Amino acid sequence: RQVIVPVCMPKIHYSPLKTGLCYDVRMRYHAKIFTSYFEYIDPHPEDPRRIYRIYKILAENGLINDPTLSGVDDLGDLMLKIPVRAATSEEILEVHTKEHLEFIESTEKMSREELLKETEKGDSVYFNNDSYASARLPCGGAIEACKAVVEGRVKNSLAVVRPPGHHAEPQAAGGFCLFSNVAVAAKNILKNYPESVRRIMILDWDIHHGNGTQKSFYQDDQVLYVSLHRFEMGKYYPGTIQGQYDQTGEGKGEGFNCNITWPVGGVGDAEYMWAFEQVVMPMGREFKPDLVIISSGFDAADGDTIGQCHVTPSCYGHMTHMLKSLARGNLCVVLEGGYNLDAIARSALSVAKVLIGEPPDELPDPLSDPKPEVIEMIDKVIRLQSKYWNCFRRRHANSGPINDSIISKNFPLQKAIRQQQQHYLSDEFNFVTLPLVSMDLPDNTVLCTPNISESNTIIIVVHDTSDIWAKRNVISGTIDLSSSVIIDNSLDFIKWGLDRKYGIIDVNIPLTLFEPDNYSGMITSQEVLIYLWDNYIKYFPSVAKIAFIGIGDSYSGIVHLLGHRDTRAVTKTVINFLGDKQLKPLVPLVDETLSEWYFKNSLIFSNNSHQCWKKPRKKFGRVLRCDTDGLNNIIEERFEEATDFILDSFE
Amino acid sequence: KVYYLPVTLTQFQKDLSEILISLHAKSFKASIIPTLSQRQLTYIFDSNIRAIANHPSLLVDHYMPRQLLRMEPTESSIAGSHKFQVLNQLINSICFRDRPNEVIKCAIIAHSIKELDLLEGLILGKKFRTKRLSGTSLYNEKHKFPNYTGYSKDDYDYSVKRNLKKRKINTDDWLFLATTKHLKHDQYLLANYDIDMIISFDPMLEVELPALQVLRNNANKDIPIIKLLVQNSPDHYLLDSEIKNSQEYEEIKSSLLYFLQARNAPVNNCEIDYIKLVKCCLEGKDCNNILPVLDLITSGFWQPQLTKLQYSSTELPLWDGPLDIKTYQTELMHRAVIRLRDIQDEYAKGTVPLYE
Amino acid sequence: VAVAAKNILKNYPESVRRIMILDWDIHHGNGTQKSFYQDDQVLYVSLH
Amino acid sequence: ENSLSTTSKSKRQVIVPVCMPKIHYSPLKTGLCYDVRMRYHAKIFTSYFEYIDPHPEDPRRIYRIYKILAENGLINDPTLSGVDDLGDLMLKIPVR
Amino acid sequence: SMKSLENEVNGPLTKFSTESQNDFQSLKARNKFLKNYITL
Ligand SMILES: [Zn+2]
Ligand SMILES: [Zn+2]
Repeated sequence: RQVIVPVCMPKIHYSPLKTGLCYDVRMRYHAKIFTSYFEYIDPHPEDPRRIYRIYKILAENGLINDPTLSGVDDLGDLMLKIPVRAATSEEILEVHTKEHLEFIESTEKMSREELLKETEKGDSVYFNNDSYASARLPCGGAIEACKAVVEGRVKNSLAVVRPPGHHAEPQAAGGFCLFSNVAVAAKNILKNYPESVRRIMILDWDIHHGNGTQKSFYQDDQVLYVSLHRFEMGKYYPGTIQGQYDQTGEGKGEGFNCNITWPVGGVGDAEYMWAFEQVVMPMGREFKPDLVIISSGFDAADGDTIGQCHVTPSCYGHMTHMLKSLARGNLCVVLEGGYNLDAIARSALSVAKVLIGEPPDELPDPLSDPKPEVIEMIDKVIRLQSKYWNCFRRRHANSGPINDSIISKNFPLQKAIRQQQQHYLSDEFNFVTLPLVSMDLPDNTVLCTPNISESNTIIIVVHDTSDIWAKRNVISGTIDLSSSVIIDNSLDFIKWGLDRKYGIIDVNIPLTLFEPDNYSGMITSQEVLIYLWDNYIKYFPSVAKIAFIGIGDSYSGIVHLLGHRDTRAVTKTVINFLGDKQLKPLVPLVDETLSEWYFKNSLIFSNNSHQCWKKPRKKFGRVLRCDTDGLNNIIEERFEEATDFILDSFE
Repeated sequence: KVYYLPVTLTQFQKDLSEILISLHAKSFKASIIPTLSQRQLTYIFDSNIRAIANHPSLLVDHYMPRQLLRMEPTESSIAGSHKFQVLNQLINSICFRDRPNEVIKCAIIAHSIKELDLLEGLILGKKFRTKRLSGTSLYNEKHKFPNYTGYSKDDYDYSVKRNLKKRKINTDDWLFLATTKHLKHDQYLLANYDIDMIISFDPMLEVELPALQVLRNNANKDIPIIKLLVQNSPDHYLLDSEIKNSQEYEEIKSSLLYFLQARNAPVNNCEIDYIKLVKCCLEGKDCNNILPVLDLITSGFWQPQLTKLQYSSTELPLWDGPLDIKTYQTELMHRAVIRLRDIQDEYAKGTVPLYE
Repeated sequence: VAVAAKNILKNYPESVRRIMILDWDIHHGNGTQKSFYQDDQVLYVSLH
Repeated sequence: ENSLSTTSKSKRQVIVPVCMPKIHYSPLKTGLCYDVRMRYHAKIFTSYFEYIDPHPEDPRRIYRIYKILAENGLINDPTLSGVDDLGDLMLKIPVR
Repeated sequence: SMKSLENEVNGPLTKFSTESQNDFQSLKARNKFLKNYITL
């Protein structure tokens, strides 16, 4: 009976409101002028058709209550209409100069052919007679949506808006933009609300560089400018040094600019997930913005012919969710790019559903294992930003030139490994160190199975010194040496062959220290190969079915032994685990049918990210492209196919 | 080897059963002591009691629309019959039994096409290879019963051997569905699939059949049969008459009379194990898990009575006059309507006790 | 939770097959772990 | 204001008919399991009157959690009773 | 009792019409239900 708590209204602020929407049929008349028949077979870089295609896709899912796709005010229950009005010249002059406003003013009163020269002249832009009012509406719509969000009229806004604004520079336009839409709205809100809107965090995922938006706030600390794109400086538009990742601000805006450059195209979901997991969230929480502005561009979607990427619309919702978690709930979305209307339609659909409140779905591929170039690219970005921000120091061992004379005093470590190696080999497998007299080499250069002069099948396994995995400490800089292992790679084969009663021969060739490519190793390899073949192999009475095994380099020795001798009668298979190295072309001198026997009896495994395939000759001899990287990975992977090819080649 | 599992009905099965006793008890009394005829009356009475015993949502004179069959939870199906719960129980008993290596096959024999549609509607998402041996299957799956160019001018193509170690095999226990109608019209449909045990969902399969004796003789052991045994029913008198040691119409009348006289069965048996019993059936042994009830001993039962609810006040007219199929359906219809009004409005006021 | 989880996995073999159990309870989830320590369809995590 | 001014005085045709929204989350409410009868399990105080320091695993816990919810309008049950007419955001589930 | 009765009378029902989606009650929550089937 006792009324303990009288009933009260629920006390929440996010989602009793609706999602802001800005849409006009008045921004579809800024169009190009017909020049040549080639325009009929090109993707039409910035076309007015982008608006109504997406707007059609919306009403098909019941989120918008409009059965005939026309501008109304009763937008349903999940979204709220935000009216647009032509922005006065003052808001535009907040970023731009006075001559660019008069440029667009004069543009309004041009004839046809002068507009044609204007389209032809611009840095990838096009003008039109209806390009003044249709350029004033974007900036105004952006300011209205951002006011609606900041003053809490809507929980969040989304604005389908054209022409773009992320390439327009304060001086003049260039890059299919007329007025810089992001910068105008950001400066007008920081001027209109410098008590609530005090720190803004702008993010760019459009695949070009937001050069104008960069310059607008390159000396601003209230505006954290973040841009991700492909750089490819020589060719890829804009091709400016402002797109390079070292543009980290200047003056008071130092550390408050960030360019993220993709070394190559073709990225997917895992890259974006990995990156957004690592970098944007610490500097975002440390920067603590009062508003996060989003400069959306769907010119890199799956099904786009200009971006050539494979990003799915689920990752878009994930990143939308992350940015919604970043800020206090205030969020604004302006659209900049896009070329393939169906990809931009499905992506905008996913983003709008997440903006109404739906959770992001699970990604179609959680396992792609991102390309190596982007990794060290982000490492260099982390170096700069660790120098600038604190959330990257002490956690990545950054904390914000060895010698050249102590090189005479160095620890050898080839012979130590090979000696330890020799030790644990002889103590379990009783390998015979075979002596190469009249050649100055380490005693443990080669080790063979005992009674080698009677075994028919002799497997000759050549390889360099082994690989080392070491643990680097993360607390401070350098690597921990006592916590390292030797990655013995050629061990599975030695055991395998001893399980099948074969002549097994170990061959180590050390590495030329402080040397890019082990050329002297290749020379010494040809010497050991030729010498061993002449002085020892031809004097063993019982011998048949020789198979070679090459790891990484040293295959020049085998190539030289094949080209400069005739030894294919007793050997029946060559196999090299190239990995990543350059190709050893066979130079046949005895005869040419040896080269075809070579190409035929061969299996070579080279990496996915190798120099090729981005088609080899038969002088390389039936190479194959792996799916994984690393010598250890591909050897443990294809250890069975290799023994299969060997056993299939023999009886 | 034949075996029997004593099964009873549920609440609403007894409600609709008493609805049937109201609509037919005067007429069946007249039978013992072109609208329709007393032959058709007694046959419809018999068949409808058997149908109410097998998921009473089949009592409608309409096929299930075949999209709703696979658009429903398993509970809503087994809420109808008590037989379905015991059935699904033994299903989960055998698929979650301890399994050396056995890919054991069973055949389930339904009575008509409606029941078998419900059967494929129940075990579709389960861990079996289910094959309906009669036409118009409900989502027929294709489970089949048991019995590198990278270069040019060269030719190795070891992809074949490579592919042998990548692609996998299914292991679901086989389960076959059909009706005894087709098993009488045709034969040897079970002779091919050598099964270890037969669960006859209908308890009147008349076991010594040519298609079944060919399998019995083919087998080295004795093939165990399971007849789902209703405690008292228009089949259970004849089953009583069999397990020990025209004319079809009189047998139907006599067993329906034994059921109506025996619908007030005070004793029921329980404590049926399932994993032990399915093991008993698997190794083909007669273990005592089956219960030896075998019968119940025989005016006073022509009066129907529904379940008396709190503040309910529902009664039946008992239709003491002629009957025609249209009048039958409208009578049964509005009787189920007032039964539903009674169950809804009855329940809709009991909240406030618990509230206070 | 052991009773509950075993009911979900045994009684729903058509829509749910892998679950994750989290224990941010600062005492370690002793009894819960042993019931699914040999079990692979369930990934148990305990913060403690 | 503008002269772009797309004028079309005609009854235009329905293109997308109204459809009920295809969302799987929140036309529903949130499940809630509260039962007063899990508050039996109490210690039998045997040493002395330890009533300053009773058992930490306590029946009293459930009530305070349930209480704080109705202080924010989430539960419109005034006496803090687990009854049906809780509210609109959540939905009580019976406990057997 | 009430839900068993109501569920029975609600669907494909008896021969007369005297009395006779969102939210997905008819086991149509699309999280690994149709794709759980074999579908050859
Ligand atoms: Zn651009
Ligand atoms: Zn604890």
